[PDB]
Amino acid sequence: GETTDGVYRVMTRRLLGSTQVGVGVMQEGVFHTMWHVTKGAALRSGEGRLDPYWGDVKQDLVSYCGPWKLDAAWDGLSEVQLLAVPPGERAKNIQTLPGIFKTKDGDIGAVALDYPAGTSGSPILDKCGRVIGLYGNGVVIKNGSYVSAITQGKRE
Amino acid sequence: DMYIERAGDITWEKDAEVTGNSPRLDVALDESGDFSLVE
Ligand SMILES: Cc1cc(CO)c2cccc(NC(=O)[C@H]3CC[C@@H](N)CC3)c2n1
Repeated sequence: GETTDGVYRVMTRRLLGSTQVGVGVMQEGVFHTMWHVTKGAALRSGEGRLDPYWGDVKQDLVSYCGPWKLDAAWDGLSEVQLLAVPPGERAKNIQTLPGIFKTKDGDIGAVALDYPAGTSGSPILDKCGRVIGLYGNGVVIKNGSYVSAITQGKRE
Repeated sequence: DMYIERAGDITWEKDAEVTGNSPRLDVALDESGDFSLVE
């Protein structure tokens, strides 16, 4: 299959036509998405098969072909870009200064951008192009608008 | 059966559409990975 670095759409044909269920990042031979996109299912890349390697429903992350490789983090200060990959639409950078998820267990970055559910797994970047996390697990606020965590895994 | 299709390089693009705010939110995380607002 295609193992070239970059951002990919996650498609299914089980439903009407071909539906985008989410997005992921290929880096160092490993494919990175959010758990709620694939629910841990195997994936196809042309004729090649991607098998799940690691996954955590509570982090809402999953990796294919190898361990989680993305270990860059928001600096707590600088603007970021969401490389949004919406269904039927070309990849599009959106620059933003993230808000904050405050939890009993510490502070998480949050990006206040609403996009369709099928955009889940689009990468959030820093100014050096490193992926600081994935878009698409968050919360609908007092207003009715969506805020996503910046969800990043651990590199062992 | 799900399949992947490439969509782009991962690059910072100078002078991209700047938007969205920076809300500070008190949230909880349950065992199913659902974020909720604590009020
Ligand atoms: C209601 C809504 C809306 C939008 C866009 O407006 C969404 C955009 C992306 C992702 C969503 N889902 C999540 O954040 C997670 C909730 C629980 C988690 N365990 C798995 C998925 C969206 N949910």
